Amino acid sequence: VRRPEEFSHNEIQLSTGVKIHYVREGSGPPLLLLHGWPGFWWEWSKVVAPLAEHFDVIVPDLRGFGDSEKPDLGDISQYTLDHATDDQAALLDELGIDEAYVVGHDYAAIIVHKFIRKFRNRVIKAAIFDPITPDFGEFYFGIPHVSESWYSQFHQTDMSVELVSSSRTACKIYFTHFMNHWSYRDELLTDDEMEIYVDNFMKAGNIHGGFNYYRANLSMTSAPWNELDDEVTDLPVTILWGQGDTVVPSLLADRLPKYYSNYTLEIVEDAGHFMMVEKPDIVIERLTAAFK
Amino acid sequence: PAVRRPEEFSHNEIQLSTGVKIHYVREGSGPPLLLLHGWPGFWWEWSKVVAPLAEHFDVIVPDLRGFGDSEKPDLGDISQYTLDHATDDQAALLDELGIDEAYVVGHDYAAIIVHKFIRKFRNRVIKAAIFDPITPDFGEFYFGIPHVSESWYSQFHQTDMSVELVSSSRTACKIYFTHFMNHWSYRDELLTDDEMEIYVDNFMKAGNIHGGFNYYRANLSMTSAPWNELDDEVTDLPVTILWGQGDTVVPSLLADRLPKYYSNYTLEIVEDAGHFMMVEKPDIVIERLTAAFK
Ligand SMILES: [Mg+2]
Repeated sequence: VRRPEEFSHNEIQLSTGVKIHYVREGSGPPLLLLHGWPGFWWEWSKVVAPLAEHFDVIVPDLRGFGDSEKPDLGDISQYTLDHATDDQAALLDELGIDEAYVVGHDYAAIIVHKFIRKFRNRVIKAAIFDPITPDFGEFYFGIPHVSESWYSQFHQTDMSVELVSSSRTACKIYFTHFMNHWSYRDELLTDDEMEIYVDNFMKAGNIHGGFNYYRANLSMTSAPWNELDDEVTDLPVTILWGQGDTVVPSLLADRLPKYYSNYTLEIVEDAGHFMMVEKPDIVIERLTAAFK
Repeated sequence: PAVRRPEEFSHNEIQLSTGVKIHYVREGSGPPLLLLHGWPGFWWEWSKVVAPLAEHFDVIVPDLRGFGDSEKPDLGDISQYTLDHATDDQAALLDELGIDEAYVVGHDYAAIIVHKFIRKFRNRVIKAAIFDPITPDFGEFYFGIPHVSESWYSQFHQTDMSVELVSSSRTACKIYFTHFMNHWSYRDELLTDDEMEIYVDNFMKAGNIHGGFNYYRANLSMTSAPWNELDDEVTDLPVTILWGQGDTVVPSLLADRLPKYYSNYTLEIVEDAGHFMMVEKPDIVIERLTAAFK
Protein backbone atom coordinates (compact mmCIF):
# COMPACT_ATOMS: atom_id res chain seq x y z
CA VAL A 1 0.00 0.00 0.00
CA ARG A 2 1.55 3.25 -1.24
CA ARG A 3 0.40 6.06 1.02
CA PRO A 4 -0.75 9.52 -0.14
CA GLU A 5 2.47 11.17 1.09
CA GLU A 6 4.53 8.69 -0.98
CA PHE A 7 3.43 10.63 -4.08
CA SER A 8 4.44 13.85 -5.83
CA HIS A 9 1.87 16.52 -4.99
CA ASN A 10 0.93 19.67 -6.89
CA GLU A 11 -1.53 22.55 -6.67
CA ILE A 12 -2.26 25.06 -9.44
CA GLN A 13 -4.80 27.78 -10.17
CA LEU A 14 -6.97 27.13 -13.22
CA SER A 15 -8.72 29.53 -15.57
CA THR A 16 -12.06 28.19 -14.28
CA GLY A 17 -11.52 30.16 -11.07
CA VAL A 18 -10.73 27.13 -8.91
CA LYS A 19 -7.53 25.73 -7.40
CA ILE A 20 -6.98 22.07 -8.26
CA HIS A 21 -4.72 19.58 -6.47
CA TYR A 22 -3.16 16.71 -8.39
CA VAL A 23 -0.36 14.15 -8.27
CA ARG A 24 1.83 13.43 -11.27
CA GLU A 25 4.62 11.06 -12.29
CA GLY A 26 5.95 9.22 -15.32
CA SER A 27 6.90 10.14 -18.86
CA GLY A 28 5.18 9.65 -22.18
CA PRO A 29 1.77 10.65 -23.54
CA PRO A 30 -0.38 12.44 -20.96
CA LEU A 31 -2.86 10.19 -19.15
CA LEU A 32 -5.57 11.82 -17.03
CA LEU A 33 -7.17 9.58 -14.38
CA LEU A 34 -10.39 10.93 -12.85
CA HIS A 35 -12.01 9.63 -9.66
CA GLY A 36 -15.64 9.68 -8.51
CA TRP A 37 -17.58 9.48 -5.24
CA PRO A 38 -16.63 8.18 -2.71
CA GLY A 39 -13.11 9.06 -3.79
CA PHE A 40 -10.23 11.40 -4.49
CA TRP A 41 -6.99 11.02 -6.46
CA TRP A 42 -5.67 8.33 -4.12
CA GLU A 43 -8.14 5.69 -5.35
CA TRP A 44 -5.84 5.20 -8.36
CA SER A 45 -2.80 4.65 -6.13
CA LYS A 46 -2.36 0.99 -7.09
CA VAL A 47 -2.00 1.80 -10.82
CA VAL A 48 -0.07 5.09 -10.94
CA ALA A 49 3.51 3.78 -10.82
CA PRO A 50 2.98 0.93 -13.35
CA LEU A 51 1.30 3.23 -15.87
CA ALA A 52 3.95 5.89 -15.21
CA GLU A 53 6.35 3.65 -17.14
CA HIS A 54 4.46 4.50 -20.35
CA PHE A 55 2.54 7.71 -19.56
CA ASP A 56 2.75 11.15 -17.99
CA VAL A 57 0.11 10.18 -15.42
CA ILE A 58 -1.91 13.12 -14.06
CA VAL A 59 -4.38 12.41 -11.26
CA PRO A 60 -6.33 15.44 -9.99
CA ASP A 61 -8.86 15.88 -7.25
CA LEU A 62 -12.16 17.10 -8.65
CA ARG A 63 -13.37 20.41 -7.30
CA GLY A 64 -15.21 19.71 -4.06
CA PHE A 65 -13.05 16.65 -3.33
CA GLY A 66 -9.73 15.85 -1.74
CA ASP A 67 -7.35 18.80 -1.48
CA SER A 68 -8.87 20.66 -4.43
CA GLU A 69 -10.79 23.83 -3.69
CA LYS A 70 -14.37 23.63 -2.46
CA PRO A 71 -16.34 26.48 -4.05
CA ASP A 72 -18.71 28.34 -1.74
CA LEU A 73 -20.46 25.35 -0.16
CA GLY A 74 -23.76 27.24 -0.23
CA ASP A 75 -23.54 27.77 -4.00
CA ILE A 76 -24.75 24.50 -5.49
CA SER A 77 -24.33 25.93 -9.01
CA GLN A 78 -20.52 25.70 -8.76
CA TYR A 79 -20.81 21.90 -8.33
CA THR A 80 -22.28 20.98 -11.72
CA LEU A 81 -20.54 18.24 -13.65
CA ASP A 82 -20.19 20.77 -16.49
CA HIS A 83 -17.93 22.85 -14.24
CA ALA A 84 -15.81 19.81 -13.38
CA THR A 85 -15.57 18.97 -17.09
CA ASP A 86 -14.30 22.47 -17.86
CA ASP A 87 -11.80 22.03 -15.00
CA GLN A 88 -10.12 19.17 -16.88
CA ALA A 89 -9.52 21.10 -20.11
CA ALA A 90 -8.29 24.07 -18.06
CA LEU A 91 -5.87 21.73 -16.28
CA LEU A 92 -4.43 20.56 -19.61
CA ASP A 93 -4.21 24.21 -20.70
CA GLU A 94 -2.28 25.22 -17.59
CA LEU A 95 0.15 22.30 -18.12
CA GLY A 96 0.77 23.01 -21.82
CA ILE A 97 -0.83 19.73 -22.96
CA ASP A 98 -2.51 19.79 -26.37
CA GLU A 99 -4.26 16.42 -26.06
CA ALA A 100 -4.37 13.59 -23.54
CA TYR A 101 -5.63 10.12 -22.82
CA VAL A 102 -8.63 10.44 -20.50
CA VAL A 103 -10.05 7.90 -18.05
CA GLY A 104 -13.05 8.22 -15.77
CA HIS A 105 -15.75 6.38 -13.88
CA ASP A 106 -18.68 7.13 -11.57
CA TYR A 107 -19.11 10.94 -11.63
CA ALA A 108 -16.04 11.02 -13.88
CA ALA A 109 -17.87 8.72 -16.31
CA ILE A 110 -20.12 11.72 -16.97
CA ILE A 111 -17.19 14.14 -17.11
CA VAL A 112 -15.47 11.95 -19.70
CA HIS A 113 -18.72 11.51 -21.63
CA LYS A 114 -19.03 15.30 -21.70
CA PHE A 115 -15.32 15.94 -22.25
CA ILE A 116 -14.86 13.93 -25.46
CA ARG A 117 -17.87 15.65 -27.06
CA LYS A 118 -17.11 19.22 -25.97
CA PHE A 119 -13.30 18.95 -26.01
CA ARG A 120 -12.94 16.28 -28.70
CA ASN A 121 -9.73 17.84 -30.01
CA ARG A 122 -8.13 17.57 -26.55
CA VAL A 123 -8.50 13.77 -26.25
CA ILE A 124 -6.43 11.11 -28.03
CA LYS A 125 -8.40 8.08 -26.82
CA ALA A 126 -10.57 7.51 -23.75
CA ALA A 127 -11.70 4.83 -21.34
CA ILE A 128 -14.76 4.68 -19.11
CA PHE A 129 -15.48 2.18 -16.33
CA ASP A 130 -19.12 1.29 -15.59
CA PRO A 131 -20.24 4.16 -17.86
CA ILE A 132 -23.20 6.44 -17.18
CA THR A 133 -25.09 7.82 -20.19
CA PRO A 134 -27.83 10.47 -20.54
CA ASP A 135 -30.55 7.78 -20.38
CA PHE A 136 -29.34 6.59 -16.96
CA GLY A 137 -31.83 8.58 -14.89
CA GLU A 138 -34.97 6.68 -15.90
CA PHE A 139 -33.37 3.48 -14.61
CA TYR A 140 -31.38 4.91 -11.70
CA PHE A 141 -34.47 6.56 -10.17
CA GLY A 142 -36.77 3.73 -11.31
CA ILE A 143 -38.25 0.59 -9.79
CA PRO A 144 -36.48 -1.35 -8.26
CA HIS A 145 -33.16 0.53 -8.48
CA VAL A 146 -34.45 3.07 -5.94
CA SER A 147 -33.18 0.38 -3.55
CA GLU A 148 -29.68 1.46 -4.64
CA SER A 149 -29.96 5.18 -5.45
CA TRP A 150 -31.40 6.23 -2.07
CA TYR A 151 -28.08 7.82 -1.08
CA SER A 152 -28.37 10.43 -3.84
CA GLN A 153 -31.53 11.69 -2.15
CA PHE A 154 -30.12 11.31 1.36
CA HIS A 155 -27.41 13.81 0.41
CA GLN A 156 -29.97 16.51 -0.43
CA THR A 157 -30.75 16.88 3.28
CA ASP A 158 -28.81 19.06 5.68
CA MET A 159 -29.00 16.21 8.20
CA SER A 160 -26.82 13.99 5.98
CA VAL A 161 -23.87 16.39 6.25
CA GLU A 162 -24.46 16.82 9.98
CA LEU A 163 -24.67 13.08 10.67
CA VAL A 164 -21.86 11.78 8.45
CA SER A 165 -19.44 14.50 9.61
CA SER A 166 -20.46 14.19 13.28
CA SER A 167 -17.29 12.18 13.99
CA ARG A 168 -14.61 10.00 12.44
CA THR A 169 -16.53 6.90 13.51
CA ALA A 170 -19.81 7.99 11.91
CA CYS A 171 -17.91 9.01 8.78
CA LYS A 172 -16.18 5.62 8.57
CA ILE A 173 -19.43 3.72 9.19
CA TYR A 174 -21.21 5.55 6.38
CA PHE A 175 -18.54 5.46 3.67
CA THR A 176 -17.61 1.84 4.48
CA HIS A 177 -21.03 0.70 3.23
CA PHE A 178 -20.60 2.05 -0.29
CA MET A 179 -17.03 0.83 -0.80
CA ASN A 180 -18.13 -2.74 0.02
CA HIS A 181 -21.72 -2.92 -1.22
CA TRP A 182 -20.72 -1.52 -4.61
CA SER A 183 -17.86 -4.07 -4.85
CA TYR A 184 -17.78 -7.66 -6.06
CA ARG A 185 -15.92 -8.98 -3.01
CA ASP A 186 -17.26 -8.46 0.49
CA GLU A 187 -14.54 -6.13 1.83
CA LEU A 188 -12.81 -3.75 -0.56
CA LEU A 189 -10.39 -1.81 1.65
CA THR A 190 -8.13 -2.86 4.47
CA ASP A 191 -8.80 -1.00 7.70
CA ASP A 192 -5.69 1.14 7.22
CA GLU A 193 -6.81 2.01 3.69
CA MET A 194 -10.27 3.00 4.94
CA GLU A 195 -8.62 5.13 7.64
CA ILE A 196 -6.85 7.09 4.89
CA TYR A 197 -10.27 7.66 3.31
CA VAL A 198 -11.62 8.95 6.63
CA ASP A 199 -8.60 11.25 6.89
CA ASN A 200 -9.57 12.64 3.49
CA PHE A 201 -13.31 13.01 4.09
CA MET A 202 -12.84 14.58 7.53
CA LYS A 203 -11.00 17.43 5.81
CA ALA A 204 -12.91 20.69 5.87
CA GLY A 205 -15.72 20.78 3.32
CA ASN A 206 -15.20 17.35 1.76
CA ILE A 207 -18.32 15.58 3.06
CA HIS A 208 -20.38 18.70 2.32
CA GLY A 209 -18.68 19.30 -1.03
CA GLY A 210 -19.21 15.73 -2.20
CA PHE A 211 -22.91 15.87 -1.33
CA ASN A 212 -23.28 19.13 -3.27
CA TYR A 213 -22.54 17.14 -6.43
CA TYR A 214 -25.75 15.24 -5.68
CA ARG A 215 -27.60 18.49 -4.95
CA ALA A 216 -26.31 19.93 -8.24
CA ASN A 217 -26.70 16.95 -10.60
CA LEU A 218 -29.00 14.30 -9.07
CA SER A 219 -31.81 16.24 -7.41
CA MET A 220 -35.35 15.90 -8.71
CA THR A 221 -34.99 19.31 -10.40
CA SER A 222 -31.40 18.80 -11.60
CA ALA A 223 -30.67 18.61 -15.34
CA PRO A 224 -26.96 17.75 -15.61
CA TRP A 225 -27.05 16.48 -19.20
CA ASN A 226 -26.90 18.69 -22.29
CA GLU A 227 -28.09 18.26 -25.86
CA LEU A 228 -24.43 17.91 -26.85
CA ASP A 229 -24.17 14.78 -24.69
CA ASP A 230 -26.63 12.90 -26.93
CA GLU A 231 -24.16 12.92 -29.83
CA VAL A 232 -22.87 9.57 -31.02
CA THR A 233 -19.07 9.74 -30.87
CA ASP A 234 -16.62 7.76 -33.00
CA LEU A 235 -13.70 8.34 -30.64
CA PRO A 236 -11.95 5.03 -29.82
CA VAL A 237 -13.23 4.25 -26.32
CA THR A 238 -12.29 1.40 -23.98
CA ILE A 239 -15.20 0.37 -21.73
CA LEU A 240 -14.66 -1.85 -18.69
CA TRP A 241 -17.61 -2.92 -16.55
CA GLY A 242 -17.64 -4.60 -13.16
CA GLN A 243 -20.34 -7.25 -13.14
CA GLY A 244 -20.44 -6.80 -9.36
CA ASP A 245 -21.36 -3.11 -9.59
CA THR A 246 -24.69 -2.95 -7.76
CA VAL A 247 -25.33 0.78 -8.34
CA VAL A 248 -24.27 0.98 -12.00
CA PRO A 249 -24.94 -2.61 -13.13
CA SER A 250 -23.37 -4.08 -16.24
CA LEU A 251 -26.73 -5.02 -17.78
CA LEU A 252 -26.94 -1.37 -18.88
CA ALA A 253 -24.22 -2.10 -21.46
CA ASP A 254 -26.85 -2.68 -24.17
CA ARG A 255 -27.29 1.12 -24.19
CA LEU A 256 -23.74 1.97 -25.32
CA PRO A 257 -24.49 1.85 -29.09
CA LYS A 258 -26.86 4.78 -28.55
CA TYR A 259 -23.80 6.96 -27.86
CA TYR A 260 -20.65 5.14 -29.07
CA SER A 261 -19.83 3.79 -32.53
CA ASN A 262 -16.25 2.61 -31.84
CA TYR A 263 -15.67 0.98 -28.45
CA THR A 264 -14.43 -2.21 -26.82
CA LEU A 265 -16.39 -3.81 -23.98
CA GLU A 266 -15.07 -6.12 -21.26
CA ILE A 267 -17.39 -7.31 -18.50
CA VAL A 268 -15.18 -8.40 -15.60
CA GLU A 269 -17.07 -11.04 -13.64
CA ASP A 270 -15.13 -10.62 -10.38
CA ALA A 271 -15.01 -6.81 -10.26
CA GLY A 272 -17.40 -4.15 -9.03
CA HIS A 273 -17.65 -0.37 -9.04
CA PHE A 274 -13.96 0.38 -8.27
CA MET A 275 -12.03 -1.37 -11.03
CA MET A 276 -8.77 0.40 -10.14
CA VAL A 277 -9.01 -0.75 -6.50
CA GLU A 278 -10.28 -4.30 -6.97
CA LYS A 279 -8.63 -5.27 -10.29
CA PRO A 280 -5.68 -2.91 -10.81
CA ASP A 281 -3.91 -5.51 -12.95
CA ILE A 282 -6.69 -5.23 -15.53
CA VAL A 283 -6.79 -1.42 -15.61
CA ILE A 284 -3.03 -1.37 -16.17
CA GLU A 285 -2.98 -3.90 -18.99
CA ARG A 286 -5.92 -2.65 -21.07
CA LEU A 287 -4.99 1.03 -20.85
CA THR A 288 -1.37 0.31 -21.81
CA ALA A 289 -2.58 -1.73 -24.79
CA ALA A 290 -5.48 0.49 -25.88
CA PHE A 291 -3.46 3.71 -25.65
CA LYS A 292 -0.79 2.37 -28.02
CA PRO B 1 -39.35 18.74 32.69
CA ALA B 2 -42.24 20.58 31.01
CA VAL B 3 -44.56 17.88 29.59
CA ARG B 4 -46.21 14.85 31.15
CA ARG B 5 -43.25 12.55 31.74
CA PRO B 6 -43.42 8.97 30.44
CA GLU B 7 -43.04 7.77 34.04
CA GLU B 8 -46.27 9.61 34.94
CA PHE B 9 -48.59 7.09 33.24
CA SER B 10 -50.09 3.72 34.22
CA HIS B 11 -47.98 1.10 32.45
CA ASN B 12 -48.61 -2.61 31.92
CA GLU B 13 -47.01 -5.42 29.91
CA ILE B 14 -49.03 -8.36 28.62
CA GLN B 15 -48.34 -11.54 26.66
CA LEU B 16 -50.73 -12.02 23.74
CA SER B 17 -52.11 -14.99 21.82
CA THR B 18 -49.96 -13.81 18.90
CA GLY B 19 -46.78 -14.74 20.82
CA VAL B 20 -45.40 -11.27 21.60
CA LYS B 21 -45.36 -9.32 24.86
CA ILE B 22 -47.05 -5.95 24.25
CA HIS B 23 -46.51 -2.85 26.39
CA TYR B 24 -49.20 -0.21 26.79
CA VAL B 25 -50.49 2.56 29.03
CA ARG B 26 -54.14 3.05 29.92
CA GLU B 27 -56.38 5.55 31.71
CA GLY B 28 -59.85 7.04 31.50
CA SER B 29 -63.46 5.91 31.84
CA GLY B 30 -65.80 5.64 28.88
CA PRO B 31 -66.01 3.68 25.63
CA PRO B 32 -62.62 2.22 24.71
CA LEU B 33 -60.26 4.17 22.46
CA LEU B 34 -57.13 2.56 20.99
CA LEU B 35 -54.38 4.95 19.84
CA LEU B 36 -51.66 3.58 17.55
CA HIS B 37 -48.35 5.30 16.78
CA GLY B 38 -46.04 4.99 13.77
CA TRP B 39 -42.38 5.57 12.92
CA PRO B 40 -40.52 7.40 14.38
CA GLY B 41 -42.43 6.97 17.64
CA PHE B 42 -43.87 4.89 20.45
CA TRP B 43 -46.86 5.15 22.79
CA TRP B 44 -45.66 8.46 24.25
CA GLU B 45 -46.24 10.43 21.03
CA TRP B 46 -49.93 10.53 22.08
CA SER B 47 -49.03 11.83 25.54
CA LYS B 48 -50.45 15.33 24.94
CA VAL B 49 -53.91 13.91 24.10
CA VAL B 50 -54.27 10.98 26.52
CA ALA B 51 -55.44 12.81 29.64
CA PRO B 52 -57.86 15.12 27.76
CA LEU B 53 -59.27 12.08 25.93
CA ALA B 54 -59.40 10.07 29.17
CA GLU B 55 -62.28 12.30 30.35
CA HIS B 56 -64.63 10.54 27.89
CA PHE B 57 -62.83 7.37 26.72
CA ASP B 58 -60.98 4.36 28.11
CA VAL B 59 -57.73 5.30 26.38
CA ILE B 60 -55.46 2.39 25.43
CA VAL B 61 -52.06 3.25 23.96
CA PRO B 62 -49.79 0.30 23.08
CA ASP B 63 -46.28 0.01 21.74
CA LEU B 64 -46.25 -1.78 18.40
CA ARG B 65 -44.15 -4.92 18.29
CA GLY B 66 -40.62 -3.83 17.47
CA PHE B 67 -41.13 -0.43 19.14
CA GLY B 68 -40.98 1.14 22.57
CA ASP B 69 -41.07 -1.34 25.44
CA SER B 70 -42.94 -3.99 23.44
CA GLU B 71 -41.16 -7.19 22.50
CA LYS B 72 -38.70 -7.30 19.62
CA PRO B 73 -39.22 -10.62 17.82
CA ASP B 74 -35.96 -12.17 16.61
CA LEU B 75 -34.30 -9.24 14.85
CA GLY B 76 -32.87 -11.47 12.11
CA ASP B 77 -36.38 -12.67 11.17
CA ILE B 78 -38.13 -9.86 9.31
CA SER B 79 -41.15 -12.11 8.70
CA GLN B 80 -42.13 -11.33 12.31
CA TYR B 81 -42.27 -7.58 11.43
CA THR B 82 -45.08 -7.48 8.87
CA LEU B 83 -48.00 -5.12 9.34
CA ASP B 84 -50.31 -8.14 9.29
CA HIS B 85 -48.75 -9.28 12.57
CA ALA B 86 -49.15 -5.84 14.13
CA THR B 87 -52.81 -5.77 13.10
CA ASP B 88 -53.45 -9.16 14.73
CA ASP B 89 -51.68 -7.89 17.86
CA GLN B 90 -54.36 -5.23 18.22
CA ALA B 91 -57.19 -7.78 18.20
CA ALA B 92 -55.17 -10.03 20.52
CA LEU B 93 -54.88 -7.09 22.92
CA LEU B 94 -58.62 -6.36 22.88
CA ASP B 95 -59.19 -10.07 23.54
CA GLU B 96 -56.83 -10.05 26.50
CA LEU B 97 -58.54 -6.93 27.91
CA GLY B 98 -62.09 -8.27 27.56
CA ILE B 99 -63.03 -5.62 24.98
CA ASP B 100 -65.57 -6.57 22.32
CA GLU B 101 -65.39 -3.40 20.20
CA ALA B 102 -63.42 -0.17 20.34
CA TYR B 103 -62.88 3.17 18.70
CA VAL B 104 -59.57 3.06 16.85
CA VAL B 105 -57.12 5.74 15.69
CA GLY B 106 -53.97 5.24 13.63
CA HIS B 107 -51.51 7.09 11.45
CA ASP B 108 -48.33 6.35 9.45
CA TYR B 109 -47.62 2.59 9.83
CA ALA B 110 -50.71 2.48 12.04
CA ALA B 111 -52.71 4.04 9.20
CA ILE B 112 -52.07 0.77 7.38
CA ILE B 113 -52.76 -1.27 10.52
CA VAL B 114 -56.13 0.48 10.86
CA HIS B 115 -56.91 0.01 7.16
CA LYS B 116 -56.48 -3.74 7.69
CA PHE B 117 -58.07 -3.93 11.15
CA ILE B 118 -61.39 -2.36 10.10
CA ARG B 119 -61.71 -4.89 7.26
CA LYS B 120 -60.52 -8.09 8.95
CA PHE B 121 -61.82 -7.21 12.42
CA ARG B 122 -64.84 -5.08 11.51
CA ASN B 123 -66.65 -6.94 14.29
CA ARG B 124 -64.24 -5.18 16.68
CA VAL B 125 -64.58 -1.52 15.58
CA ILE B 126 -67.21 1.05 16.54
CA LYS B 127 -65.71 3.79 14.39
CA ALA B 128 -62.20 4.56 13.19
CA ALA B 129 -60.00 7.54 12.41
CA ILE B 130 -56.84 7.79 10.33
CA PHE B 131 -54.40 10.70 10.12
CA ASP B 132 -52.68 11.15 6.75
CA PRO B 133 -53.85 7.72 5.57
CA ILE B 134 -51.86 5.28 3.44
CA THR B 135 -53.86 3.20 0.97
CA PRO B 136 -52.92 0.05 -1.01
CA ASP B 137 -52.47 2.63 -3.77
CA PHE B 138 -49.50 4.17 -2.03
CA GLY B 139 -46.49 2.46 -3.58
CA GLU B 140 -46.78 3.85 -7.11
CA PHE B 141 -46.55 7.38 -5.68
CA TYR B 142 -44.28 6.84 -2.66
CA PHE B 143 -41.62 5.23 -4.88
CA GLY B 144 -42.48 7.34 -7.93
CA ILE B 145 -40.77 10.43 -9.26
CA PRO B 146 -40.30 12.91 -7.58
CA HIS B 147 -41.41 11.48 -4.21
CA VAL B 148 -38.23 9.37 -4.07
CA SER B 149 -36.73 12.61 -2.76
CA GLU B 150 -38.85 11.88 0.35
CA SER B 151 -38.90 8.06 0.57
CA TRP B 152 -35.12 7.53 0.42
CA TYR B 153 -35.17 6.61 4.12
CA SER B 154 -37.29 3.49 3.54
CA GLN B 155 -34.42 2.10 1.43
CA PHE B 156 -31.68 3.40 3.71
CA HIS B 157 -33.16 1.17 6.42
CA GLN B 158 -32.69 -1.95 4.27
CA THR B 159 -28.93 -1.65 4.82
CA ASP B 160 -27.00 -3.00 7.77
CA MET B 161 -25.06 0.28 7.85
CA SER B 162 -28.17 2.31 8.71
CA VAL B 163 -28.53 0.40 11.99
CA GLU B 164 -24.79 0.70 12.66
CA LEU B 165 -24.67 4.45 12.00
CA VAL B 166 -27.87 5.55 13.74
CA SER B 167 -27.16 3.51 16.89
CA SER B 168 -23.50 4.57 16.95
CA SER B 169 -24.18 7.11 19.71
CA ARG B 170 -26.87 9.24 21.31
CA THR B 171 -25.62 12.09 19.12
CA ALA B 172 -25.98 10.24 15.81
CA CYS B 173 -29.37 8.87 16.87
CA LYS B 174 -30.59 12.38 17.72
CA ILE B 175 -29.27 14.00 14.54
CA TYR B 176 -31.01 11.32 12.47
CA PHE B 177 -34.47 11.33 14.06
CA THR B 178 -34.51 15.12 14.48
CA HIS B 179 -34.69 15.44 10.68
CA PHE B 180 -37.90 13.44 10.29
CA MET B 181 -39.70 14.96 13.28
CA ASN B 182 -39.14 18.44 11.85
CA HIS B 183 -39.13 17.85 8.08
CA TRP B 184 -42.43 15.92 8.22
CA SER B 185 -44.01 18.68 10.36
CA TYR B 186 -45.67 21.92 9.31
CA ARG B 187 -43.62 24.05 11.70
CA ASP B 188 -39.83 24.12 11.69
CA GLU B 189 -39.26 22.48 15.10
CA LEU B 190 -41.71 19.92 16.47
CA LEU B 191 -40.12 18.71 19.71
CA THR B 192 -38.42 20.61 22.47
CA ASP B 193 -34.89 19.35 23.07
CA ASP B 194 -36.06 17.71 26.31
CA GLU B 195 -38.84 15.92 24.43
CA MET B 196 -36.30 14.80 21.81
CA GLU B 197 -34.06 13.39 24.54
CA ILE B 198 -36.95 11.14 25.58
CA TYR B 199 -37.24 9.97 21.97
CA VAL B 200 -33.51 9.25 21.98
CA ASP B 201 -33.85 7.41 25.29
CA ASN B 202 -36.45 5.16 23.66
CA PHE B 203 -34.56 4.44 20.44
CA MET B 204 -31.28 3.78 22.26
CA LYS B 205 -32.99 0.82 23.95
CA ALA B 206 -31.87 -2.59 22.73
CA GLY B 207 -33.31 -3.35 19.31
CA ASN B 208 -35.57 -0.31 18.92
CA ILE B 209 -33.53 1.09 16.02
CA HIS B 210 -33.04 -2.31 14.38
CA GLY B 211 -36.65 -3.24 15.10
CA GLY B 212 -38.14 -0.10 13.61
CA PHE B 213 -36.06 -0.50 10.46
CA ASN B 214 -37.28 -4.10 10.19
CA TYR B 215 -40.77 -2.72 9.49
CA TYR B 216 -39.29 -1.18 6.34
CA ARG B 217 -37.55 -4.45 5.48
CA ALA B 218 -40.78 -6.44 5.96
CA ASN B 219 -43.21 -4.02 4.30
CA LEU B 220 -41.32 -1.53 2.11
CA SER B 221 -38.47 -3.36 0.39
CA MET B 222 -38.71 -3.83 -3.37
CA THR B 223 -39.64 -7.50 -2.80
CA SER B 224 -42.39 -6.71 -0.27
CA ALA B 225 -46.17 -6.96 -0.70
CA PRO B 226 -47.64 -5.97 2.68
CA TRP B 227 -51.15 -5.47 1.25
CA ASN B 228 -53.71 -8.24 0.74
CA GLU B 229 -56.61 -8.67 -1.66
CA LEU B 230 -58.96 -8.03 1.27
CA ASP B 231 -57.47 -4.57 1.86
CA ASP B 232 -58.98 -3.64 -1.51
CA GLU B 233 -62.39 -3.96 0.14
CA VAL B 234 -64.43 -0.76 0.10
CA THR B 235 -65.63 -0.40 3.69
CA ASP B 236 -68.62 1.63 4.87
CA LEU B 237 -67.35 1.89 8.45
CA PRO B 238 -67.59 5.59 9.42
CA VAL B 239 -63.99 6.82 9.24
CA THR B 240 -62.69 10.22 10.37
CA ILE B 241 -59.82 11.42 8.16
CA LEU B 242 -57.66 14.34 9.27
CA TRP B 243 -54.83 15.32 6.92
CA GLY B 244 -51.93 17.62 7.74
CA GLN B 245 -51.29 19.75 4.67
CA GLY B 246 -47.67 20.26 5.72
CA ASP B 247 -47.03 16.51 5.64
CA THR B 248 -44.19 16.06 3.17
CA VAL B 249 -43.98 12.24 3.21
CA VAL B 250 -47.69 11.35 3.11
CA PRO B 251 -49.03 14.48 1.37
CA SER B 252 -52.66 15.53 1.35
CA LEU B 253 -52.90 15.70 -2.45
CA LEU B 254 -53.41 11.93 -2.02
CA ALA B 255 -56.95 12.49 -0.70
CA ASP B 256 -58.36 11.84 -4.19
CA ARG B 257 -57.53 8.14 -3.62
CA LEU B 258 -59.86 7.62 -0.64
CA PRO B 259 -63.16 6.86 -2.46
CA LYS B 260 -61.28 3.93 -4.01
CA TYR B 261 -61.45 2.32 -0.54
CA TYR B 262 -63.96 4.21 1.67
CA SER B 263 -67.67 4.89 1.16
CA ASN B 264 -68.49 6.60 4.49
CA TYR B 265 -65.83 9.06 5.64
CA THR B 266 -65.13 12.63 6.70
CA LEU B 267 -62.10 14.59 5.46
CA GLU B 268 -60.55 17.70 6.99
CA ILE B 269 -57.26 19.13 5.76
CA VAL B 270 -55.46 20.89 8.61
CA GLU B 271 -53.53 23.79 7.10
CA ASP B 272 -50.95 24.28 9.88
CA ALA B 273 -50.26 20.65 10.79
CA GLY B 274 -48.02 17.95 9.37
CA HIS B 275 -47.32 14.26 9.85
CA PHE B 276 -47.80 14.24 13.66
CA MET B 277 -51.28 15.64 14.26
CA MET B 278 -51.33 14.55 17.92
CA VAL B 279 -48.03 16.33 18.66
CA GLU B 280 -48.29 19.50 16.58
CA LYS B 281 -52.05 20.11 16.94
CA PRO B 282 -53.15 18.10 19.99
CA ASP B 283 -56.28 20.24 20.44
CA ILE B 284 -57.65 19.33 17.00
CA VAL B 285 -57.11 15.62 17.70
CA ILE B 286 -58.93 15.94 21.03
CA GLU B 287 -61.80 18.01 19.63
CA ARG B 288 -62.34 15.94 16.47
CA LEU B 289 -62.17 12.47 18.03
CA THR B 290 -64.43 13.44 20.93
CA ALA B 291 -66.91 14.96 18.47
CA ALA B 292 -66.92 12.05 16.02
CA PHE B 293 -66.92 9.26 18.63
CA LYS B 294 -70.13 10.37 20.41
MG1 LIG C 1 -19.86 -6.41 -1.97
